[PDB]
Amino acid sequence: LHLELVSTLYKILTNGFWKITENSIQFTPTVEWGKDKVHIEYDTFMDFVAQQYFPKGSLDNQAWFILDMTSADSQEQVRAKLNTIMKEYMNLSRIVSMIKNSIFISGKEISYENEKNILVFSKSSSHGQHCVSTVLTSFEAVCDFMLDGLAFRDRKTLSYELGPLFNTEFTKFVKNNASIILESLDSPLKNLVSVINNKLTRLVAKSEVTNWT
Amino acid sequence: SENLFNLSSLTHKLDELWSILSGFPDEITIEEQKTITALEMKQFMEFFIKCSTKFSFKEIFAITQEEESAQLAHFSSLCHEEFNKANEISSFLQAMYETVLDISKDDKIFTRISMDEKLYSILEILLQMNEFAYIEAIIERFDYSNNTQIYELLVKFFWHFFNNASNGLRKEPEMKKASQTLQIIQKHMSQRAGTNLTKLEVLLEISDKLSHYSINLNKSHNGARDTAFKPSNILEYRDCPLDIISNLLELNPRLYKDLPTTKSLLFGIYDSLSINREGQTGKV
Repeated sequence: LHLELVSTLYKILTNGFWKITENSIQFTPTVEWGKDKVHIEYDTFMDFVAQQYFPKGSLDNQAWFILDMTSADSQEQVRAKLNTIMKEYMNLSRIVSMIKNSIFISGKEISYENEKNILVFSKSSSHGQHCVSTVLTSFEAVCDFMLDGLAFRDRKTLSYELGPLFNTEFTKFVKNNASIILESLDSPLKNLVSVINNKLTRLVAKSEVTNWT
Repeated sequence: SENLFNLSSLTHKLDELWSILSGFPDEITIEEQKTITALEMKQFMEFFIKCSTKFSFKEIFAITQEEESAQLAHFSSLCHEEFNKANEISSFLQAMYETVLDISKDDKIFTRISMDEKLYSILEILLQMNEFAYIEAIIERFDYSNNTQIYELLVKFFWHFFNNASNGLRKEPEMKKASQTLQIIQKHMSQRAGTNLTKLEVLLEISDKLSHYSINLNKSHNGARDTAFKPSNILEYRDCPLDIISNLLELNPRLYKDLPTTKSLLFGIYDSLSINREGQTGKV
């Protein structure tokens, strides 16, 4: 039953609130799970699963839910599952990577359906100022998915993790591309980049992060 | 059989009836569809008198006529229990070599399962029995050196104990078990370990080493610092190794003077997790 319910949460996460493929990520805060389609809200759901299974956010391999378990095989089964929950959900590793090796790479574009709550990654072949606008729009879409696409704790974790990289990479990009951006006084590029800056500031704020500012 | 089960001096009656049966021919035709040959009945009585009487004769005929997985269920249950309530399991293993786990002929009870399954099972049990000498006693009584399934379950309980490790002390019972399993590997799966056994034993080495230091490498973005160090963390940190030694220097103020040791530590952690080093040894 331990395995059963934890696997249950596992497939709830991987097939419900989240679907993460190698070029897209959709989140939904609400899921109708099971043959009776009972309603579940992502927020308090993973709130309580975290409190229960991840005291102080870390894997509690000495806890009751693991320490009391007896059958060795199943024990490590459920161990690996809770580890995978931690990584993919308590840490969101796959998407973090996806982001980092996606953000500010030429040839990689990212769309965001806020209505679909889907950050889609894709290949691009635009050049120069066009691919600059493209990657700025893509990063801005990533920030859109941060703000309007994530939960408070989700956004918080993901900011905590990449906002340093966000800051430095977006900064250095703007710097290296200072020529084309300040080429014009009023441009959808400058408008958009000021949007991204304000949005990143609001990200620091809403996320309430201190490890990076 | 059900009637003469509940009698007195039962062992003597079993010896008597078995002495009677010993004169019986190879085959025997019996009354109707439920048919048991004299060799089948003989193996049944042999398992009764020598190995166990837990299952009824009808239960025995069932298991013979049951499904393979069901037979393995029954065998697993049976041995699992007998091991708990025998005085010296070795006796029971000999009994298994004698009636059920004999190769000199096929088993007429567990006609649905091979020796290998049964051995695998009693092995896992033995492990749950934390019984080790028997493991290797077995493996070379039946010559499973570098055998797949035994190696696998070894690795399995290995990673199990490893994932049970809260600290890194040699004197730890869990790590004692792990050391003994690795000894099993060393003695018997030499052809089935490549260098990996090396990685495991340097793993234990580095674990004992760090067990003489203080480490709080636990990236808790809610700020949890009340954390001891579990070995498997390194697997997690597989891609951020020097962060480990960094926290070490962060938390062990004199280890900075100890370039060669720390160096060997990185090297061992690398080699343990098969961390590629494409001449970047200079880098790291």
